[PDB]
Amino acid sequence: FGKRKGEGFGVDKREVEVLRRAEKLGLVTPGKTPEEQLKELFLQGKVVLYDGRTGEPIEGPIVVGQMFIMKLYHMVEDKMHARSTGPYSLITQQPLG
Amino acid sequence: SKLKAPVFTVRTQGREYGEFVLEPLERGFGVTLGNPLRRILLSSIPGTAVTSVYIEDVLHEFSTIPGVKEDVVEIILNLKELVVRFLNPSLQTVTLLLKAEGPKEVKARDFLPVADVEIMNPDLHIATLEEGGRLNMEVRVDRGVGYVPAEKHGIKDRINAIPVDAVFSPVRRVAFQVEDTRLGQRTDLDKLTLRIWTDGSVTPLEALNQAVEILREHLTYFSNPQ
Amino acid sequence: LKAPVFTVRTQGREYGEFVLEPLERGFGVTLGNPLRRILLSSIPGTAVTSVYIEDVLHEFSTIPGVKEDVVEIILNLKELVVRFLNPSLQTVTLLLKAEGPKEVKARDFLPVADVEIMNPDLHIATLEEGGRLNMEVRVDRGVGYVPAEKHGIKDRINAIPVDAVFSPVRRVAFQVEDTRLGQRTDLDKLTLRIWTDGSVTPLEALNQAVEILREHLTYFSNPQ
Amino acid sequence: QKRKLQVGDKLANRHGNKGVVAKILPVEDMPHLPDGTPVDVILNPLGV
Amino acid sequence: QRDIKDEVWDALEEVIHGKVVLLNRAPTLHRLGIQAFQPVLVEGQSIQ
Amino acid sequence: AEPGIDKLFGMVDSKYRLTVVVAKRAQQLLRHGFKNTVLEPEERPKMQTLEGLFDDPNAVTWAMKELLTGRLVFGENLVPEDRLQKEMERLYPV
Amino acid sequence: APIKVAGRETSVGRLKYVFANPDEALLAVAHGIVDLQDVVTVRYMGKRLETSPGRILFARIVAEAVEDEKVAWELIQLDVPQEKNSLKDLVYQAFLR
Ligand SMILES: [Mg+2]
Repeated sequence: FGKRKGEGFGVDKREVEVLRRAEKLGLVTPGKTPEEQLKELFLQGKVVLYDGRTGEPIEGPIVVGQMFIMKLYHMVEDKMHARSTGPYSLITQQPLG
Repeated sequence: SKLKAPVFTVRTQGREYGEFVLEPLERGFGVTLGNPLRRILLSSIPGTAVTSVYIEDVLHEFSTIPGVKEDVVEIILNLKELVVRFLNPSLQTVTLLLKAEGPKEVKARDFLPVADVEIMNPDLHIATLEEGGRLNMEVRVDRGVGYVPAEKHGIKDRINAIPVDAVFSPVRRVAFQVEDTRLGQRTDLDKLTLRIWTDGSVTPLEALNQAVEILREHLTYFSNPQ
Repeated sequence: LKAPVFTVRTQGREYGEFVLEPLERGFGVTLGNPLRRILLSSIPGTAVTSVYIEDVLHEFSTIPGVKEDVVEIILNLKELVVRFLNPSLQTVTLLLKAEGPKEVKARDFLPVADVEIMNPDLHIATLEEGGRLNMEVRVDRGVGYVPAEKHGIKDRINAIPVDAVFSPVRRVAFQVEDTRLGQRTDLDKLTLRIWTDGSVTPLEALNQAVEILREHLTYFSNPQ
Repeated sequence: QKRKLQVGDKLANRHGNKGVVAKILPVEDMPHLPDGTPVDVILNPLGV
Repeated sequence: QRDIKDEVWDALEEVIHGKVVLLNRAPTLHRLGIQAFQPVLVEGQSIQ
Repeated sequence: AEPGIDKLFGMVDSKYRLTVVVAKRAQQLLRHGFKNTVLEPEERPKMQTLEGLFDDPNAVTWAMKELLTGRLVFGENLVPEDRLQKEMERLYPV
Repeated sequence: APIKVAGRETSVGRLKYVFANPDEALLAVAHGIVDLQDVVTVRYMGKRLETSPGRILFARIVAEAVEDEKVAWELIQLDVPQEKNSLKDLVYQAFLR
């Protein structure tokens, strides 16, 4: 935020709309500057989030942060399979497995 | 009463960054203009990227070069960050050459200079070479749009060429602020500020003009019904 | 990159469906969302902004001899679709006087030059024997939606401000779907649904919206 | 083979939230911070 | 796989018109472990 | 959902009897090249190709649509089975 | 806030905002005058109702999906938030009729 205040930008219109919704939720305390309320949300780990399709904010503050996520060994390239006809078993003459 | 055409302010800093203001605008038009331009700016703006690499004595991507610290996978990963600006608008493809030896850390400057092409980030590290380490390569750089993955284009200058992932889009980041403003008669008007960051092959202002032009050209399609 | 095809299906003056496909990936919502905001906020139309009824002090009163309450009459007035034929006409006052046992429709308003009532059969109030309705309603040109407690128009005392529904557009719903031309499967298909009140036609409404946006793109000219 | 992440590959964190990648959105559709930075992963809260 | 041209994909689309396929997921505990769906061709290796 | 599926279940005493009538009808159409159909040219199910509109190849779609019209007669012991086959191959060849 | 004006129990929002038809109510929401969870007065199908714009919107979703406006109004329980059971009943009730 401090970067923004020095960079010559104030609070956004949409950040106010979300703050309106947030005080109805009891997330921020009514009667504080937008910076005071946004920091109150940021200490609950929530931020204002804009939908890239619309540009409008998400109607509420959303939890955002850095998480450690792994790519596991089960990958579709290994698992996708289909057969029209194919190999058969000796005695039963049914398709193989 | 109907609002009149707003003042358009421009605060560009270098070739990397710009701030673009439009004021005053009718309520709710801050995002009506701001959002579609951001979408077009992040996707459809033409640019440049490395599409192929031929390294001497290298048959494929998983090789490793004697004397070089970095593996070929990392080398191509570094060439994917190379930003190459075409001064001549008619030029769609080039080929940069690099020859280095000895105890040197090869950076992007060491590419042999070619006319109408400027390397916007000459400090980028490429390979660390050690006493006796050698390196001769040919990098093909192209102009294109969007993101075209290596499996898609399959560009090979010769038999042993390695196709590379292409991020064509010159736009690195786009944000836009919508702040309150008034014409002193009316309130809850919108002041729109578009922040545009680029890699330098094209300029924040140039992007914004191309984005608007795409959007304009798109609205034309509504002419002929059925 | 071919030329998108543009397709229209209309049902008179209140509804039309508009499909533009194929578009490159992402462009379905890039056009639809801005056009929708415009179609709702900026399309010029007319609305009832104020009403005076003879023996009525405030909005929540009841009228002796008239079945509808005052609110109900204002509600019906919110419906009325009035079309200004004169390009320069920015406002009008409509007068109505009637009494005795009759159900009052739209046609009963005293005709005004260059003022067309599109929906003349619209019911306004039912009057019983000895019930009396004398009223002036104020109709202005505008865009969007302004609640009454905010525009605050009073020609005289006892005039009630009415929530002003200017927009000839009643609803805009749009739906984007994936579509493919040959080998490219990630393309967009845009379907636009526009509902008007009959004063502006749905196809007309869209074209005005598209026009506004082009103009706004020109604002990227003389710098500073 | 060099394997890029694709739809149907499986991801998990260290607390046992695990799921398959069902959608890859272009950066312009991703939810983003006011300063323009888009998020990477969108996890449904119904899993918690 | 490289001998497959692009007209062949349009050829397959004509074939599957109106036909359904069966989806099954084990364990098949009641009669709805199998249901019929009309398939929509997709790029990619995953069933939607 | 199959179009007008509720009306089709209306026409039968047993849902499985519907499936048989439809299945047998689709086989009649395929063997004879659709030319015994009771449908008229604008009721024919169509399929959108890259070239353009052609006849729906799926005979099972056809059979349900035909059934909805009312022009088909279904029941047991309507006609000896072999004799039906010859009269149909006589009216609409293969 | 719940209040008693003239002995009856209404709310400030029910008095301030009174909408002629549904299309208008959602137009107010579109312009940020009211949210969908705000209790408001809306005139729908001949009745002057006290509900939220959201409950009007839900009834319309149901109404347009089955393309029967009269039957649709019957099935829904409008005065309650839709949750697992009511929606389950809606599917069953819609299935029968
Ligand atoms: Mg009011």
